[PDB]
Amino acid sequence: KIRPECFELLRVLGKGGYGKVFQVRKVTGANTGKIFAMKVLKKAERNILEEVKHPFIVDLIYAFQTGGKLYLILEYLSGGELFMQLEREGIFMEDTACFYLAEISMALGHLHQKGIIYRDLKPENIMLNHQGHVKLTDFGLCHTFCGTIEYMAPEILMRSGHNRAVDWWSLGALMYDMLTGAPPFTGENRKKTIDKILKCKLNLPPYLTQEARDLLKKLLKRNAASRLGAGPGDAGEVQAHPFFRHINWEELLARKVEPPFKPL
Ligand SMILES: [Mn+2]
Repeated sequence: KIRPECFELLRVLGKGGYGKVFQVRKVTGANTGKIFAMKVLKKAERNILEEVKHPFIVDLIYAFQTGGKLYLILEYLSGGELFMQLEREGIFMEDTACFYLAEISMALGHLHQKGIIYRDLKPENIMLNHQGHVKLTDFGLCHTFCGTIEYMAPEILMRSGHNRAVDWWSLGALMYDMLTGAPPFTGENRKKTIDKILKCKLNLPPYLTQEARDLLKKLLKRNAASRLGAGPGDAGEVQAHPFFRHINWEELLARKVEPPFKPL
């Protein structure tokens, strides 16, 4: 019943992996006129999206294959890349960063509960819904060195086996990027960047609060097993940190906390 011609294309939202993502309008059904995003993959990701149900992870609405293509219909996230906020702000105040990192952490917990690893928390991959809340959305295939590797754990870069700990590293890299204006370890070229990540000689800016510095130091560690969040408490361990002292969690999850930016 549901099929590719139930939607008209409005614009291209992005290429990536081996697919296109369109903003579309549904023209049939009760949801006639309702707006969505549609990822078209030219014949995994669908399984992850089917399994998840979290306020901070994107909703899969319809999925189907017809012809060669595989079609995933996802909620439209008019809020945009979190990346665009950071780009305009230059550097987030810790209040701002804390909000986003707090929501991302609950999403990360949910995924790890399902045995899912996100690998790469680059801010271009974090989307915002219309209210300005966090949505993890891209669980596609793209392949490790194809894009930027600056938010990835060293044990991912030198393929030596890894688990959910890589995600807490990436949270720290992102946090560093939010607070300083660039990711922790940047080379002049590719090879020099990689080496800098492996050596993991962390440079804490003197201006960050003690809480902000201590969380960064516990997240960005070469030894995966000893990262905050690498332990059995996973996201709870991280959410416990005094950097997240003002975070009413039950309300954050309920999306009753107001985001630092309303894309509007
Ligand atoms: Mn690739």
